[PDB]
Amino acid sequence: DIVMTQTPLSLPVTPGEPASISCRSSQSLLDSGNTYLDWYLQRPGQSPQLLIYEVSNRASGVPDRFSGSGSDTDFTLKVSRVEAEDVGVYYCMQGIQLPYSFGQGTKVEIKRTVAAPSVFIFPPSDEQLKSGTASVVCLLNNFYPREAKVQWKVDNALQSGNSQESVTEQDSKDSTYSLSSTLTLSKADYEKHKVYACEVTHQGLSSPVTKSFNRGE
Amino acid sequence: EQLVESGGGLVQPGASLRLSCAASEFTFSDSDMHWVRQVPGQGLEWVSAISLGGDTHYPDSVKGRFTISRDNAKNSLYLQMNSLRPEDTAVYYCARGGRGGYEDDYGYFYFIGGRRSLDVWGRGALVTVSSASTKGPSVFPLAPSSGTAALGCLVKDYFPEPVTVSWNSGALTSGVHTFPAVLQSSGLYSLSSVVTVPSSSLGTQTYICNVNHKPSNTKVDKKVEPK
Repeated sequence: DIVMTQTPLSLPVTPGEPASISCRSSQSLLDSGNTYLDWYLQRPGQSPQLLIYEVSNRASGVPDRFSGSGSDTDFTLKVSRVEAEDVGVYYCMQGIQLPYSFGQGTKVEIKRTVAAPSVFIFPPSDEQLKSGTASVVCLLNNFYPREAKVQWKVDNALQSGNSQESVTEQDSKDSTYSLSSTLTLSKADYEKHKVYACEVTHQGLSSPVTKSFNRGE
Repeated sequence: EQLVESGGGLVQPGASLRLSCAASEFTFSDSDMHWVRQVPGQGLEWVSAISLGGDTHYPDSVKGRFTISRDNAKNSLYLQMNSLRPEDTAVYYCARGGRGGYEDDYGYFYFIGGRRSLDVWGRGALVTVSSASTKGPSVFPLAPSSGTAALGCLVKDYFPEPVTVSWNSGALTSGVHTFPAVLQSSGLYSLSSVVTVPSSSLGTQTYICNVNHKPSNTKVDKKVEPK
């Protein structure tokens, strides 16, 4: 089967600045008179869509700041001016021989100015406590860059191993991330302790921010 | 032009599952049709294709186990999957390939342009191959606290993926973040969906999270209120 390889696998770029992605086939994609090499864009939470076909033809709706070039076995996707809405994963695909095969994907990340998170803490709902479980949620909202640290403290005891984090894909308009950390406790343990706190460390914060609440207040 | 996949859900290893794809706003019988799959977080792998004359093609990873078929009368493509393995767990997309037709004196033809491209893709159907059973979620409110306020819903303890969440039946989309699900140590998934809104709206604007977990037939609308 044809092996497709793409580079770089991550591409950070500032809106307004150009970008390019290289693809390389293990065999020639020329049919002595078309070359069957395509580019697909997968935006966050969407399926792939065709961006360029046959090396250099733009699919419907694709503006001319995108172009493709190459020949035989080496190909390049170029964007002359990136926009924040370009965030996604770009894939090369050969169609000269079944099975069609894809390169690994290049994740375009949009660079922007540092943005500190807004932090919010949520106690377990009375509804959940009635069910017999307790989840505390800490939300870090609309921040950049992605690296953030969340620590949980329960009556000043550091929690280790009983929380899980989930992070959004970069937003297509403001190029930020959001993050949730969920601390899981049994109802008995939640009801034994008083102060619940999430401490956030981020490049945009001059010192760590703590949001906390007292069970019952 | 639209492709809408159906059939996705949970199946145990060794069993079989049939996906369908309904085509609309295009002459279905005049296109080749393909299936491509993607394990969440990973790249793309071509699964199968059927020409407008019903010839079928397969890579070796599924050859012998999957069968593609079409019923032009119904504007539908099918992928019958047998002897499933955990590693076939993936989102399966149907996609339209080369365009052509049939003329009835001269036979099948293809347009030269776009012949080996996939120009229309469906939204995908997640197939999960697992010996765990279906479990519907609990939906709990994340109440806004006592500038900008945050609220949400916690969709806890469900299997398999996926769950969808909208706010106010789709009317509320700005400021909404629905997080990727996390697999808890129990083997069930959980996710949170949050929205940031003006604090001044909390007394008067109604916020409702609409949760849908199709594998368990669980649909819930949960009003989230300040306490």
